Amino acid sequence: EEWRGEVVHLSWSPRAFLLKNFLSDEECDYIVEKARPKMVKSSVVDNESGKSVDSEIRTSTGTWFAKGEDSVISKIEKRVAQVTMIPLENHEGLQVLHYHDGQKYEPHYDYFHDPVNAGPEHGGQRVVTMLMYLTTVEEGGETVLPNAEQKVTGDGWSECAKRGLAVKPIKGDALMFYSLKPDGSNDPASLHGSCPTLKGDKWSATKWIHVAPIGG
Ligand SMILES: O=C(O)c1ccnc(C(=O)O)c1
Ligand SMILES: [Zn+2]
Ligand SMILES: [Zn+2]
Repeated sequence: EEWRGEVVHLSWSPRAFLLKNFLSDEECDYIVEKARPKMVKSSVVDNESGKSVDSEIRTSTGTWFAKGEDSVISKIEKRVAQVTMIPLENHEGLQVLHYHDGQKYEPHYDYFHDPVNAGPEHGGQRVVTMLMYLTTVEEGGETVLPNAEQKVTGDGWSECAKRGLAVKPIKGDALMFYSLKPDGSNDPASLHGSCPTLKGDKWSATKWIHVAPIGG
């Protein structure tokens, strides 16, 4: 339910907020261990040939959990609803990803479902995304926002990260960022990616949250 913790304001363009210690270590491990045997390489069906091929855009492995999948996930899902102030009926289920060994997600918008996403196709417009880091990544793996106002600088950031505002994955933290402005218009500043993971293993769980109930 209701969560009490440190929020770091990252940006107004796009609106981005870092929720410190949003998940416990135990919850992070639970999701990773539940997801692990289910992970498959990110793939899309190539239109021309009509064949399944590895995505060149999201090169992680991936899976999904249904909203309300089980009790432990359900609890987190209610917490996500509380901090975003948007009811559960508008939330997709968890998208779990694992990147390592150079794997990335090229910058894109979360405005709509993408064929690369594991799980069902949900029509509808996302307003907000929550990205929950399930592991701490030693090198690379930053979530980068290239159209943000203030780029990150200095040693300790991957070259990819220095192309925008960037967030280092730290176990238990969650990045909340808005794809739409408060008036429902698109925010082009919400372009975001996952910089290649260079050392370690990046596990993340994404919650995509719509302006209106999913389906139903
Ligand atoms: O894992 C990430 O950092 C990331 C970056 C951009 N997009 C997503 C997503 O799942 O939408 C996840
Ligand atoms: Zn995204
Ligand atoms: Zn690995």
